[PDB]
Amino acid sequence: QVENYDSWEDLVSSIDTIERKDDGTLEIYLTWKNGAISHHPSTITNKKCPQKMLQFYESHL
Amino acid sequence: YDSWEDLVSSIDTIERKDDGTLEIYLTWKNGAISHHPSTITNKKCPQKMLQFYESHLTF
Repeated sequence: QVENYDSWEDLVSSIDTIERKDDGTLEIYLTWKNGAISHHPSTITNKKCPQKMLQFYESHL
Repeated sequence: YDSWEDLVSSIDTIERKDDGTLEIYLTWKNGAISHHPSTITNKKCPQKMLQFYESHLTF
């Protein structure tokens, strides 16, 4: 049933920077369409807005 | 539409064509190998693509 889990594609404005943490995880810093800014684990952003993440990686190759 | 997520084993390499497009080389769970434009793999198997980019991160 669930695959409509990618609900952040239309809420995010852009992916800004990425950083690696001590536990070896990646932290994603992004900006929302309302102007707000925040950071989240890549294991979350990959599932909520995968196409936004892919565009970021290609312009950074 | 990602009907390839469960059929693809891994993404192996990528090449930036002359016209600027990206060509993706991959391996299927049945052992075969093939290449396809990134516009196809991005929508058919996005999670496999993201795994490749994360392992290809040197900052």
